[PDB]
Amino acid sequence: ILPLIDLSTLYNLENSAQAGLTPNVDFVVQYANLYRYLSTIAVFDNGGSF
Amino acid sequence: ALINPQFPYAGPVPIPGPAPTETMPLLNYRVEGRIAGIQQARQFMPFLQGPHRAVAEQTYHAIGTGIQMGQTFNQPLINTQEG
Repeated sequence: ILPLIDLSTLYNLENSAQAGLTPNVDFVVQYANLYRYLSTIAVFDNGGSF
Repeated sequence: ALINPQFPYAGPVPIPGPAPTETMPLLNYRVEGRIAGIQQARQFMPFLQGPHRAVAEQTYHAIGTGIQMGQTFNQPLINTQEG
């Protein structure tokens, strides 16, 4: 007796890196389709300064 | 139009008119026109005829496998009430 939706869904955490930031300009990181994003974390590694 | 008597409007533009020219003739055009360059059957495009997907559905493959195996613990025996 098994639940099938639970086991055919994947709950994953993944990371990525993006560059190309410029002062006072919107830096946009696009979300992909198909995924239902529950949370987002963004770390601003400002050239080694946090 | 008003005509006023006694100054009447001449009864015509009369015969004193100056025929200025005999240039009245349009010479008929006679011509043979041929547009015959070899045609090649094909044109290139980026895309013709496609009805591109605006969103796809989610799609998948399937697998299962295994066996029926188990470790079990049972409730103890109890005094039977009635019956």
